[PDB]
Amino acid sequence: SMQEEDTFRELRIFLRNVTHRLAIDKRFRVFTKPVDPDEVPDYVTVIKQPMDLSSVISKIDLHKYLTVKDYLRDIDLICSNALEYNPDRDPGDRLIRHRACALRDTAYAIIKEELDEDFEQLCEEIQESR
Ligand SMILES: CC(=O)N[C@@H](C)C(=O)NCC#CBr
Ligand SMILES: [Cl-]
Repeated sequence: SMQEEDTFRELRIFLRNVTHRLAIDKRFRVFTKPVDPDEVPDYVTVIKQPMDLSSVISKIDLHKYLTVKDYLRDIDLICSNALEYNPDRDPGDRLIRHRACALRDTAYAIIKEELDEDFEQLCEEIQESR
């Protein structure tokens, strides 16, 4: 229905706003673009589903997220990819892991404060209906 299309459009507006707020944070610059294969040619071999915030924006606009849970799966991938690819004790790896965990925690904290639970439940019930 048009009511359902309005619902998903509101979801995309909300997700674009959350994603923009993460992308402008200087801590998260490394996560705004895909890893460059030049610098890191073993990346695309270790990490089977690369994810970054530009990929997330593209997915929002392709109507790939019908719930906030589906969006958070991709935010969690940004974090888990960084924990897997950069697991060492040296400062460069610890800094990337801390920034990745912080991205993920920031996204979850914005959604806790600003997502109405009944809105998410409506999205889930339309998605389940299709
Ligand atoms: C996202 C990720 O895991 N990237 C690894 C390869 C990394 O060491 N990044 C440093 C930088 C920059 Br900007
Ligand atoms: Cl830096």
